[PDB]
Amino acid sequence: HHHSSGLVPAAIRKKLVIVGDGACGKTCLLIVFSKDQFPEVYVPTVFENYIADIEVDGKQVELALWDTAGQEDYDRLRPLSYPDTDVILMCFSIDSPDSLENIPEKWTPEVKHFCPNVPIILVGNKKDLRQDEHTRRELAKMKQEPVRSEEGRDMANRISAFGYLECSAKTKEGVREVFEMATRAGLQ
Ligand SMILES: Nc1nc2c(ncn2[C@@H]2O[C@H](COP(=O)(O)OP(=O)(O)NP(=O)(O)O)[C@@H](O)[C@H]2O)c(=O)[nH]1
Ligand SMILES: [Mg+2]
Repeated sequence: HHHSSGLVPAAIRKKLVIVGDGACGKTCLLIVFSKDQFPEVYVPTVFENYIADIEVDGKQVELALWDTAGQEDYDRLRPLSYPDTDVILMCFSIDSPDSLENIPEKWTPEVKHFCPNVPIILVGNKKDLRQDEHTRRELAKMKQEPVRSEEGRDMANRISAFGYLECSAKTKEGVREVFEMATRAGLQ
């Protein structure tokens, strides 16, 4: 199922799990949040084990960041990461409308199966690529275009996400806000 354009008109301890299609930017997102530095050379498939400290709404939170591999090859073992999750970051890439279509097709059924009633933040990654010339040209040859914010929002509504946010690990735009939202969701 490929995306069709234009159809949308004391410290508290919490476990966060990030999921989404391969290469949609999960690990870079965790790294930029944790280390404040975009990895421009080497990126591990999954980020090192990591507990981040974050203050949100006057509450001090420790966020364990559980990275997962997006590729189908890892489907059998990925559910090992789901028990006792407090919040899910469910990602797609704005430069890949097909990764958005995998939200309802793959990720939402998987997460809702293993993490029933755990809040989901839908996250559009790689926001910097929305108007990027190479991205537009590459997607145009497939009759597609970068994900529009309204398409992300519609999808977040469709899957009953706690919220929808866009970010760019590369530019840092909106990264802090993603994790602040996840923290708010994990707290309530
Ligand atoms: N332009 C741009 N590229 C990004 C951004 N975040 C990550 N990337 C790029 O996207 C590619 C994949 O990033 P990565 O974080 O490894 O993706 P992943 O979702 O962790 N992949 P996997 O599921 O296989 O572990 C890398 O080449 C990285 O440089 C971003 O915000 N903007
Ligand atoms: Mg990764």
